[PDB]
Amino acid sequence: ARRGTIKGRLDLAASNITGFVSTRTSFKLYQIGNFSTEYPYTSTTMFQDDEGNFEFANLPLNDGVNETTYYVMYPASMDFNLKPNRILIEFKNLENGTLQLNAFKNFFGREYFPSKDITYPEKLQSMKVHPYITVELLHKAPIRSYLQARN
Amino acid sequence: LTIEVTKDQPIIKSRSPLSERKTVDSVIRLNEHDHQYLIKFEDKDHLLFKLNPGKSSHIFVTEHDTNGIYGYIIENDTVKQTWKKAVNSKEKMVAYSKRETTNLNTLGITLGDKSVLYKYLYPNLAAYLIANEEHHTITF
Amino acid sequence: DILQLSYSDDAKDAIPLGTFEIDSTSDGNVTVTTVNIQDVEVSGEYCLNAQIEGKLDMPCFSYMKLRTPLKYDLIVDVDEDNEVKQVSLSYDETNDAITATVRYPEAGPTAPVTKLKKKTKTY
Amino acid sequence: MFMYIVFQGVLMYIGYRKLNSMGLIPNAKGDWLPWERIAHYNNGLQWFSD
Amino acid sequence: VVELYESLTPDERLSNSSDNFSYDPLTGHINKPQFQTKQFIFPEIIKTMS
Ligand SMILES: *[C@@H]1O[C@H](CO)[C@@H](O)[C@H](O)[C@H]1NC(C)=O
Ligand SMILES: *[C@@H]1O[C@H](CO)[C@@H](O)[C@H](O)[C@H]1NC(C)=O
Ligand SMILES: *[C@@H]1O[C@H](CO)[C@@H](O)[C@H](O)[C@H]1NC(C)=O
Repeated sequence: ARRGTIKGRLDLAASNITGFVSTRTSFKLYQIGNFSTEYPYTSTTMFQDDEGNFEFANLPLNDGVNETTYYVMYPASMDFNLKPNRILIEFKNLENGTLQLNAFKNFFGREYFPSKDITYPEKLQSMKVHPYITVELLHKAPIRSYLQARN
Repeated sequence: LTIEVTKDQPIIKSRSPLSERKTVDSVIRLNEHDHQYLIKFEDKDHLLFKLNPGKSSHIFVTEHDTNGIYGYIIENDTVKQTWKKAVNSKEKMVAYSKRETTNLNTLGITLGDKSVLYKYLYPNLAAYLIANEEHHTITF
Repeated sequence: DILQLSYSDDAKDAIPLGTFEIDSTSDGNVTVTTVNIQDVEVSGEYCLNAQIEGKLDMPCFSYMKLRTPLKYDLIVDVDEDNEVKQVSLSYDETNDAITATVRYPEAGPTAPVTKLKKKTKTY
Repeated sequence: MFMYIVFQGVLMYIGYRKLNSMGLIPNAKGDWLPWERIAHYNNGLQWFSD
Repeated sequence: VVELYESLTPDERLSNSSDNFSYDPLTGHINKPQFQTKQFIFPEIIKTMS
């Protein structure tokens, strides 16, 4: 059987943050669509490398006529604020036989796929995934900033 | 054990067995004034507990398992089952809470035009969950 | 689907109290019929017993202070599959008898979220 | 000569009618919430429990 | 969240007069609530609440 495999790397290179701990940030995967396993697949990973690689593997899959499997990845940092904050994963069959990868950039509290009746609905933004899924901190507020200061 | 808390270091002012040397699952606090306690042993055995002097008038006490929610009543220095509510086989009780007692401020939630909706104050309530497989039905 | 309802002394026996039947007439609507209710002298604190042969047997599902002018609304509770799920009793002033209602779970909101707009593609 | 008091009284009417009856009336039910009685439900039971 | 109200009508104290009624819970002649419920969308998985 053929499986999926998530590849990804949070950068921490545009940032100069290198005194981070790497144990307080966790990516998590969930399955929603067209699953026959009597429980949707789920997983949780930690980092792999100083430059920040993270990876899921042995992913179950649907197979046949453009058979889709909807995964969702939760980019978060408990020390930073990650700009994506939600990721869609789309895993369809090619008629050629290969399995096509597509991901999208949702945000907290919107529908993922349109509501099956809107004619010509809006489509979510895809992201270049040739090297890997590239998650990033917020450009403008990289730090989580728990501490409110007086004044 | 009965332990004396003092500004000095404590002292173990008593050690003793319970009435039956059985393994205990939990203890539920009965009345402060009457100095009673209820002990639930694993094997699901309930013991009334008259500890010490500490030197109709019904009491109701209620306990939960994943098999069900049961309820219990104490009278005449004895415990009796008062009813039972078990979920069925496929089902499993998941989450439970009782009503914490509350000192009362306002008997009703108001509206803009000084109008009042009278929030519901009944003290004898608990709430709970049931999750059933294949139904995929969180029941509250 | 016949239910038998009986109060018990919990030491002597379960003395019968009534009989009801549950029919699924429509596609998705069950209903209760009172085939017969057998009222005798009732006064004081009693534990209830409910049994549908086959599916259900709730031996001690409730405990109330009962009186012979039975003035209760008997909520039997069902779910999407037409199967009895629970049996319980509340007080309603207007019956002067036992009348039973079947109940569906009063489905929860599934409250809303932001939706994708309608042709925000060329507009 | 009682015209002066009849005339002046309605000027007491106008403020109470127009502004003090904006939200500041006694005798409507929302003013007795501090004085509302504490409903007694059990009165002979405790219900200690877990 | 579910919030429990005596009457969903804007102004009604349903069967809560307390001067000397002294309701009995054991018997089951208590009032029964009406309820209103909503839910919310939350970012992170919740272990436990108090
Ligand atoms: C799931 O499978 C059904 C067919 O069983 C199909 O109609 C549907 O589009 C698939 N995807 C989702 C998200 O339901
Ligand atoms: C995939 O989709 C194309 C769309 O034209 C369809 O013709 C083909 O049958 C589908 N099959 C597979 C195996 O992906
Ligand atoms: C064969 O699969 C590749 C991707 O693996 C795809 O780009 C190509 O279009 C497929 N061939 C045809 C004839 O569509």
